[PDB]
Amino acid sequence: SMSVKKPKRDDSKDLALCSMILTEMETHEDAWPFLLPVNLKLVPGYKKVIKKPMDFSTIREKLSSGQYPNLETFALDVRLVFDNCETFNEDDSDIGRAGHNMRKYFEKKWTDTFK
Repeated sequence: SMSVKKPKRDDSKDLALCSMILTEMETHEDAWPFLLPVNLKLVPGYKKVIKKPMDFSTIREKLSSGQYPNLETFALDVRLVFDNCETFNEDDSDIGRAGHNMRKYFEKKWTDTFK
């Protein structure tokens, strides 16, 4: 509350560490469905159904331009990519399986780096 603060957690390396995580997601072999924005002209249903599209290239540009206020807003966008994928793709499809694998990979790196 006013003039009463918990001890200051060091956040000075968060930007660099989120960039390292994002590089590791970019270079994973199962990243291919997620590297670029879904083409809304060419994929029927996507525009109406997925209210907030997100992809790794869009996260990279937001990261690089100071559009994440803290490390939690960065994790929310990464998770959005996988939540969108599960909304639109069957579990038993190449893209459906890719999304599950990448979400697993991300959540471990996240815990090991920050928790």
